[PDB]
Amino acid sequence: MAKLLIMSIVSFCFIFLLLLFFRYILKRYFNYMLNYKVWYLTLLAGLIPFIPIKFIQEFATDIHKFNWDSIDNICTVIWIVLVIILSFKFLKALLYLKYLKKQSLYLNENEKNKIDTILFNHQYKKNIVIRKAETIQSPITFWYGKYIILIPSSYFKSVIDKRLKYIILHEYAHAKNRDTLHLIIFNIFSIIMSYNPLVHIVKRKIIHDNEVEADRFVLNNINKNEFKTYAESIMDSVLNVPFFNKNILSHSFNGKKSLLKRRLINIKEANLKKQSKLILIFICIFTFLLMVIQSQFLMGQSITDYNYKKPLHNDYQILDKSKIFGSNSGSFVMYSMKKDKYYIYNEKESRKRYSPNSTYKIYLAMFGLDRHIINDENSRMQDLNTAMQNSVNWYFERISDQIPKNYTATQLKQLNYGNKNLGSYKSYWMEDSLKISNLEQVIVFKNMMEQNNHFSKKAKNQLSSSLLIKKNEKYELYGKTGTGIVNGKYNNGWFVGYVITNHDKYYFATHLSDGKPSGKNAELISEKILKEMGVLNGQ
Amino acid sequence: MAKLLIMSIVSFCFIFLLLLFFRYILKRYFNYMLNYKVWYLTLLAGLIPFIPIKFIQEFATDIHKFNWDSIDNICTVIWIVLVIILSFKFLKALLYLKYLKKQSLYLNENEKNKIDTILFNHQYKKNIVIRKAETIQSPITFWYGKYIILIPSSYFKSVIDKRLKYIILHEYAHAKNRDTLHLIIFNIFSIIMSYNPLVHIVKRKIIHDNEVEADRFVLNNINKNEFKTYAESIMDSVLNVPFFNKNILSHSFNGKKSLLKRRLINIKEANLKKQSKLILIFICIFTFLLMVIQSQFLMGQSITDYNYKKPLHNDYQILDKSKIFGSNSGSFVMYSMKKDKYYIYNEKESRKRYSPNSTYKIYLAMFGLDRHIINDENSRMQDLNTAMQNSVNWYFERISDQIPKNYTATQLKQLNYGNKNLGSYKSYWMEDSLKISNLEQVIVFKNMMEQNNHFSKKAKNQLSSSLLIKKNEKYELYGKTGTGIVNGKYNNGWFVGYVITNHDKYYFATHLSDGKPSGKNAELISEKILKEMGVLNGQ
Ligand SMILES: [Zn+2]
Ligand SMILES: [Zn+2]
Repeated sequence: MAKLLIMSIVSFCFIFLLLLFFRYILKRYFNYMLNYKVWYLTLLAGLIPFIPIKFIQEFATDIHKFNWDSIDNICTVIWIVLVIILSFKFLKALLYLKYLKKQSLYLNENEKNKIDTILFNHQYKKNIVIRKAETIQSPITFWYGKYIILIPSSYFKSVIDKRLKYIILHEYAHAKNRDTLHLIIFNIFSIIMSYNPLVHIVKRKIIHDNEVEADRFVLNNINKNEFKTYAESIMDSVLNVPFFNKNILSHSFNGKKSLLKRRLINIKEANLKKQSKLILIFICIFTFLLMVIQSQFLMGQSITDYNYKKPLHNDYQILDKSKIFGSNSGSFVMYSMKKDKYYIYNEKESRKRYSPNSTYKIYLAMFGLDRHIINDENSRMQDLNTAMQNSVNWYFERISDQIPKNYTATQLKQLNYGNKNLGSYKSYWMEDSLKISNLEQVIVFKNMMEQNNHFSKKAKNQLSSSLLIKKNEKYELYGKTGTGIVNGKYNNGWFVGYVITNHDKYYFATHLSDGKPSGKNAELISEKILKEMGVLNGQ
Repeated sequence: MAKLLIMSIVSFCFIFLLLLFFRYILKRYFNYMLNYKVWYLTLLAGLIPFIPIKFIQEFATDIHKFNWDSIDNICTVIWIVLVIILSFKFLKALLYLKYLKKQSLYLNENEKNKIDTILFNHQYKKNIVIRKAETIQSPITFWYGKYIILIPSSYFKSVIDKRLKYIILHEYAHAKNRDTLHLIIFNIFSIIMSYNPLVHIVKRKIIHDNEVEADRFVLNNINKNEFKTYAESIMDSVLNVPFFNKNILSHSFNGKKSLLKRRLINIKEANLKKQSKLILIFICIFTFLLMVIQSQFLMGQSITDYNYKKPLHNDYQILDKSKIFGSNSGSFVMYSMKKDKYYIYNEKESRKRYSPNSTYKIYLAMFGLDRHIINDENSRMQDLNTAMQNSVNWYFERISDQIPKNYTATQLKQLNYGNKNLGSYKSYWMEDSLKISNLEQVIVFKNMMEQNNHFSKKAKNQLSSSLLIKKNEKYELYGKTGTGIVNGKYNNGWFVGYVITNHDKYYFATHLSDGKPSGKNAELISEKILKEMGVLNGQ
């Protein structure tokens, strides 16, 4: 819903940019100005989309959706608060001004005579008011619905200032365009649309254009011979006093906060003071320590995605089985327990860690078996053999939920199970946090049964039983298949297990990364290779 | 991975803010400056996290994850491009400067004598160079590894300028702090870290502090009686020429782009030109039309979430069944075909549209039946009765996939099926786009069989068969149950159907919004109410 503000922002910026485009060109090539009132069109643009112009068993499913509603609830409140704050600021200036008004004085006759001498050539609509003051240092103007020009008494006391003629024309020019009226109106709208900062940008740009037009007016009424004189009188405006800006709703003559002005102030100021070295020393020390503190927690880099970079403790043989894989790009690893040697296809791919998917069920079962979640006489949660054999997640998810995460972690760590990351979900092995390479599963499965003596003996073979694929006179082939599928595409096909033969004990894993990397294909591929390698021939 | 830049930004802004904090205070209360070199600490802070300081059947599942990797791929390229652009800009200025250097002239004797007269009181390390120029309008300085002060020949021609003493001290002061060295260094770092705009903010702030210190130095060497004179000589710097800023890598004396300066230029410029009205007229016209154009597509508001706001065409009776619902907050609607009257519990809740979930299977079956996706002799995709009866989504998802979306839409529209929105997914009825209220399902189911004669007769009763819950001597109760569950919480329990009795024909729906809003509960609740209402009593 807050997206509506976003839509409004886009509209605003569109119109905003178009106007800026023209402004540049017209000035750049023709020295032309725009009637700034066009900026009201942007405020209007900002409210386009904002206006609603439309012109028997139970079945259930557990869904996940992005909750962006809590965001809008919060954003709504923020918008409200910003408006409240801004209202105050507006008011602050406004109040000052009404109090200021009350302190003004009627202008007397001789001064009036001088003023008329200055403006009689306009014969204007004398529905504006000119007053003097014993307070303010320099002339100002504001609206009140009265259109007031207020001049410090010092400039009448300066009976022969001459320059009065210039300041008067300047003030006249602003009054003429009711700048002080539009400013208020504009600001009110801006206050409400607190969510779009471009409004402040426009607010500010307008002011420069206003002053430029005032200068042109004034010059139009000045004998050019005196333009220099005039310019000098302008410079004088920043030499005597600090600039002031409390009354954001009004117009002053001393120009604005600027580098030049700050410097001029600094020259006048008796600034010849010194400070102890400690000021910088300590700021620097603490700043440093604070960086140190941040560091204690902050770190990151792509290196955290590292796969099985580690060398084997023994010998391995490279093998090519690409005619077998065909389009099913992948890797293959086999290990001989008697030779203490690995046989590897695509040694680069074999090191890449992928979620184990269904082949994690192998380890999951070992863990469930040791913890008596499931056991060798009764493995029911469905049972182990059935669930492994018929692809039942209901069962394995239940085993996982009931294995203390620390037990799982203990064994994932003892066996070097890839990144040993079990995440937080009961289904952590499927396109999720726990990842392992094809080479690692061969290493890991082997250790699970042959080197790691923590596991009960029964857990080791109860698991093998659930994995039997085939048995014959030469060997018994065990393993599990499955596939990680993301957005309907099969991306991670696995077949993991072991072969005990009449000649040796083998561990293996097959992984498919592309083409049609199904579990079934990983199995078929593994079998063809294992047969070619003698594993499934009894050779 | 790009998140790393984000981490860097946070670090940067932390240190940045701390420094700004102190700067304000030290100046505000003690009038103290900082050795700006501390800003290098922020550049260092910006690289904290950046440094990698780490100190048997196949089972498969179809997963969805957020792809933020394409984003990083793109962001990487953008970063590279920004650096390329900035490199050019840097170079542009740099080249200008080397060419400029070559045009400088050695300073002669009398001028040297004057210069030494000015600086003999420093007896400085004369390893810097002073030259004059016949090109530039005002004195400048730069680095080159030479530390050069270059003064236009006009200021030596102005043999009695006097003010030379001031300009020289100013230049000396910048040379002293090697401002021109640090600027380059800083900028180079900034160019690489193109992703964090705060670097530009720092770049700019530094310059003001540099100029302030230069002024202090200069004043320290001036008889205070002349401070006024000095200040006047500063103002003169912006009266004669335009300011220039091509050489961003260097320091000039005419101050900077500013409102005052633009105005002074405008005074000198013969700007008394006029323009045709058409300039604004057409910009305004087109701007308007463009807003019109945007509008043709842009609209939004919360009103699009409207539920079943519409009154019935007949009479309805309010009923309270809150003792039945108990904690299972919900609604209940029943309709009498003979009386043409509705009986409603929680008439507000009954109008709220929710995804129909499994009860959509009712309509889905009608559609599948008419289209011969499934039929009355063979409804297999599992069959209709089984799938309805045993909660099989596999089956219904297949029916949905095979119903032309326009056919479904035709009937959703003829029956006023809530918002009639079937989205885009084969499972659009489950915690998804198609939504309908409890009151609407009663209306809609009724029309499906009693008013809408598009549907085949066989589709109407083939569906009823799959829905039979109970049959007896007084009535046959039909319907379907199910639940929308989100993030494990049951949020939308439904029971929808009809009762044909020995006295009348009833349509009904029960919906549960909170507590334990299961499908089963909606059924139990409906049955208790329907019995109390006489529907399931044959009364
Ligand atoms: Zn003004
Ligand atoms: Zn300077």
